[PDB]
Amino acid sequence: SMVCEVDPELTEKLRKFRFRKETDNAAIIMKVDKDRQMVVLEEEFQNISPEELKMELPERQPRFVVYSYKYVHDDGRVSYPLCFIFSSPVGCKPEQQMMYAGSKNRLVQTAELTKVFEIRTTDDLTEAWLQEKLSF
Repeated sequence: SMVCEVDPELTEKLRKFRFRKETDNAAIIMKVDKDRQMVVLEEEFQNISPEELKMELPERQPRFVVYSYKYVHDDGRVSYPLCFIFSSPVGCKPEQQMMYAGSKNRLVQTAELTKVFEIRTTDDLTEAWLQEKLSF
């Protein structure tokens, strides 16, 4: 049994996030607790830029993220798409990545987000990258 359970309190938070009316760029960063075999909250930010988010993530361990991004378009229109990001850095321990890989689908299906992105370096997480990924 490698697949982790999801903390019930974290499940409530993710469920609330799906349809949130708040406009601030909130991020929920989640990790595996290897001992509990449980995906848990690590930290949550009320309002964080893609660069700031990039800076929080560990460079050499995996994390799951849900993120709200305020997207101001060329023409002034504003949208707030949400996405799920699996930070799976090349260089993480294979056993570590594997544990995260095995719980990703469960957590995605719990968050119920359809925009699911995987980055193999935290360098990739930029405003330009998000805008490309989020536009359709």
